[PDB]
Amino acid sequence: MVDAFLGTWKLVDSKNFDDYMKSLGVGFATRQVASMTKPTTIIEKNGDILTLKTHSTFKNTEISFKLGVEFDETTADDRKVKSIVTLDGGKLVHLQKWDGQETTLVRELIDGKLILTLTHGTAVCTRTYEKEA
Ligand SMILES: CCCCCCCCCCCCCCCCCCC(=O)O
Repeated sequence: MVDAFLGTWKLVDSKNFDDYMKSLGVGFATRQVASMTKPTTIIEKNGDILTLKTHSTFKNTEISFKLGVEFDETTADDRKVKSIVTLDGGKLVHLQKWDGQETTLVRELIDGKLILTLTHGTAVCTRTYEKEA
């Protein structure tokens, strides 16, 4: 059910990422480098387990999870969160919870592009990834 999300994806558009990072309390120097970074996201499955890698010249992350099962995560900005990823309306919805705060990372496919929408507080960031062969 997750299969069209699988593969290697490269960042090709970013809107409001600084707003999102600011909302999370990321410092100006980190936001500055991040605003010029173009990550590669790799999504793989092995049975029920998904692994999502995010690689860049600045920071790298990797998570593994089962859909619908909570997991601990330490984010790129060093938040220790409780996470769950589900399919909802054909979108891959990742919810992170910490200190009573929530942020969502929603992925959807539009015309073969991967659109990642990041919401925290009032900040809404939209990042577009295109598929590597
Ligand atoms: C780890 C790969 C590099 C992520 C970009 C540069 C580093 C940002 C650090 C500070 C904000 C981190 C916010 C949470 C993760 C955003 C994930 C956004 C995406 O997958 O496109």
